[PDB]
Amino acid sequence: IDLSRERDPNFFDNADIPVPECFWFMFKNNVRQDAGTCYSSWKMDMKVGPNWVHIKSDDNCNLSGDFPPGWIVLGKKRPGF
Amino acid sequence: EMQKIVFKIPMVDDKSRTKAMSLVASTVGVHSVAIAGDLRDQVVVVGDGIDSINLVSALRKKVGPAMFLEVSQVKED
Repeated sequence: IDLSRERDPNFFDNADIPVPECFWFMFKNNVRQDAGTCYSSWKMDMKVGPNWVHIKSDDNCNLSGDFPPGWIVLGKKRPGF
Repeated sequence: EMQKIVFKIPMVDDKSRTKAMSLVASTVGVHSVAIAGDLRDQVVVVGDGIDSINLVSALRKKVGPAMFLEVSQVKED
């Protein structure tokens, strides 16, 4: 998947809390489902189609998890972060 | 510590987005709510002491068929 050709997520940076460093993009096969923001060097539980996935992010916004077949959540460091 | 909860509420229209935000903002523990996402059906909730199961039930009863997308903690500085 070529993230360079993906439109940015439609996000709202909350002023009261630290700004999340990463964009995430969820796909089934080649098809974008949704996108958002998340923290680097962190963890979240996210529902990915029919399964919860525990997603870990590294310092560079690479996302790791046990994704169900055909699905992925891909991370990118935000510009300026 | 501080909760981040994101729901997806499919099929929401603008009046239902407003209704959803009002409902969420009036809930114990909530600090903020925003609507985001590729379809404008992501409801991003941040707070502390939010009963998220009671909240999703209220959204389902009053707004639309809400589902959990994410549960996480805010990464504090």
